[PDB]
Amino acid sequence: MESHKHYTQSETEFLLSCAETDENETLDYEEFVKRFHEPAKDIGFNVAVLLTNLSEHMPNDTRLQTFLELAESVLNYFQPFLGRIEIMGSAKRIERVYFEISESSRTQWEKPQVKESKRQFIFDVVNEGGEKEKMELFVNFCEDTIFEMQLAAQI
Amino acid sequence: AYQQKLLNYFARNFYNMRMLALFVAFAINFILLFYKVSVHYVLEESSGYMEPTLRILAILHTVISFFCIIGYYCLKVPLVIFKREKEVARKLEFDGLYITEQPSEDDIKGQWDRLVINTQSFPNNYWDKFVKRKVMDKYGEFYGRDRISELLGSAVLNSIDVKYQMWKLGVVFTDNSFLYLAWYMTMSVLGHYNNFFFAAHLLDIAMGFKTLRTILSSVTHNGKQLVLTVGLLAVVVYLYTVVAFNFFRKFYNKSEDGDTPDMKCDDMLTCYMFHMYVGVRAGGGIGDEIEDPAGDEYEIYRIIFDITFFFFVIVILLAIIQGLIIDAFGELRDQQEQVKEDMETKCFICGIGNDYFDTVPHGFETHTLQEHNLANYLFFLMYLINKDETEHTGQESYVWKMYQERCWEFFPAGDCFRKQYE
Amino acid sequence: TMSVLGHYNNFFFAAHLLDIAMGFKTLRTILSSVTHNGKQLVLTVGLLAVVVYLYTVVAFNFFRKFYNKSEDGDTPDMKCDDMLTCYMFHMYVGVRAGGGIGDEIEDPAGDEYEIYRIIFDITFFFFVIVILLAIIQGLIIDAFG
Amino acid sequence: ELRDQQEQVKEDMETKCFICGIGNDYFDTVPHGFETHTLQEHNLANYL
Ligand SMILES: [Zn+2]
Ligand SMILES: [Zn+2]
Repeated sequence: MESHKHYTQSETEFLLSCAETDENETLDYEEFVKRFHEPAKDIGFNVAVLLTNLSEHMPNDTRLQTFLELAESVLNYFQPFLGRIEIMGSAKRIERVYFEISESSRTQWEKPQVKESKRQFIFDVVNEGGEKEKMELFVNFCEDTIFEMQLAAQI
Repeated sequence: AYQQKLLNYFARNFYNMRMLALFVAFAINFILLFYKVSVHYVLEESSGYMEPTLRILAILHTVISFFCIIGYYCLKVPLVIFKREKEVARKLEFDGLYITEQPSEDDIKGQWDRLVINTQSFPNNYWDKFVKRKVMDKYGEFYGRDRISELLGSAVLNSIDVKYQMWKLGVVFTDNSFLYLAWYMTMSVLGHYNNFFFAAHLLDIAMGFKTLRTILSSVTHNGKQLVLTVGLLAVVVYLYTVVAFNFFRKFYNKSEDGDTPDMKCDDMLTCYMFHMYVGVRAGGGIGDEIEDPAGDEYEIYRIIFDITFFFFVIVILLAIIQGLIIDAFGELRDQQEQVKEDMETKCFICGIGNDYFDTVPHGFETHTLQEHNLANYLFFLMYLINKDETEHTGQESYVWKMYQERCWEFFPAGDCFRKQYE
Repeated sequence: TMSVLGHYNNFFFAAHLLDIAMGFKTLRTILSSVTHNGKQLVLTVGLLAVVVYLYTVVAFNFFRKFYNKSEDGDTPDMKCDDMLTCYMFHMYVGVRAGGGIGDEIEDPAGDEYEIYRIIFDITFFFFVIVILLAIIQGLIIDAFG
Repeated sequence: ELRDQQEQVKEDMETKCFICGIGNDYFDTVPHGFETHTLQEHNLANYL
């Protein structure tokens, strides 16, 4: 942990004193990760959905931007995992929705294949698609691609 | 349990094994090119057992073609059955054609599906297990409760559904690509029956490449007019035969000098097959392969007959075929460029335009990569399907009610988030 | 080095006529109507080779008594009933004849296989000489466009 | 030229209205609105 340049030295002592000191000098990899990482990651993601939602909804404020550049190493780690769409959320303004993109869903989408099914689909819609049936075509493509992923990440 | 781990090697490895079948068919047809009549026999300017190399390779080829119909049945059959069950469920729940409208004797593609609603494993590959009770709640009040509930519905061998599985085999055998792969395997087997059959696996450069499909797509989408132009050529050449039979049949001597036992074309079929076998494929009309006018009575009528043959077949109709091919290239490229225009001038979902998102410096790229970015709607739909119905938030359960309702207001119509605020 | 080998042999010096390609402007705007559309041009020529092969596979296995290059058969008659020589016969004669292969062949004169022979010939003519050579020419013209 | 005509017709039926002759960015500040504009507001058959 000193060789890998990541950690300041008091925090190296913190991760040493944290773990187990398992009976000689040992410690598990996995049973120290699973008990200092699952929960951690979960909370981190939820907190990121909070800080991001504040920054995206309340821009041009010095205090929140100061706090966010104070807190950057979590928002960087959770950027490949949070996705944000925009919808019409029954108050007839336009809200945005945050959620949790998984990992196999992230590395499954582009493999060589679905990356080419997507441009086949886009070529179909601009060719023969309409004003009214367009988004119902997009959800039929979405459901088919999701079932193809649910297969090809269990093979 | 070892069967399933062996069987996620076929479906994992379908494409490479299919390309390997094509390469093995290349090698076998290459070896087949060294035939000879003597009965047929192979020589060897090669290593010692090049007839047993074909005896190896044909067996390896039939093994691999069966190996890839297994891989196809375990890779792309769940998606076919997902699309079929999806369409049957979304035609009961929102049209109710088996409940209200009763599909006709036309469209057996739908009337075959009557044998899966009655089954007892109907939403297997569709992740929407409540189709039964949802139809019972939508129609079971007016169209009778018990009627709808009755219309819907070695020991391990007698625990599978027979009707559903027969329906599954019925949908699979009526698929196009599976029928093609079964054809490919049976031609491998008949290639063991006779080694010359094996050459018809050269047909898979058409249905197996990419740029070969972008070249054959310059014919196969423009095909109805191509067929009709060939048929019109047949009718025009027929009407020329009708002239040539009825005023001109003393110019047709295929034989040498007439002292020979002279053949003519003064039947009707033989004159017509003469025209479509000689007059079209001569390049110079029919005044090439004919006796010529040498000061006869009908010399001028003969010259007019010949030159209008030459224009109205060889110049004009073969130019229609060639111009139809070239225009097929043009229309295909125009489609492929229209797609690029509608992906660089409008957004996909909010459908706005481009001058609006570029008052921001360098902003439409951020708008179609972070604001909407089509993959994130896909990931959000995967999210809503995956969670439980109790665990949804307010927005996720609202959007989930819309999606189960299938109404699609909630995608942005013309109203991106930047446009909402100021 | 081709200049030096032109001193070694004066006939080499003709290969410096290759520099109108890589040395002008409008000559490049004419050769650029081929050389950017070249992968499909190569693939179309290769597809022509495979189609003519499959016609050879038919012609070897039902038709090889129509191939007499020799005069009248009294002469010590040559045939195409090997496989390679029949295939090189097709790609050297049947493609470059303009009228198919029913030009350079013995003709059906009331044989048993007359109708099968006529169908073989006319589909040879369409699927090589009309369609594939039209694909080459349309591919050039679309490259201009 | 024949195909260019047959595509020009499709452009002038999906970018302008027929009668009021407006345009398309105006009727799409409404969500999904030009289809309603050429199917209920004017809709050429109703003048017939
Ligand atoms: Zn949008
Ligand atoms: Zn109007």
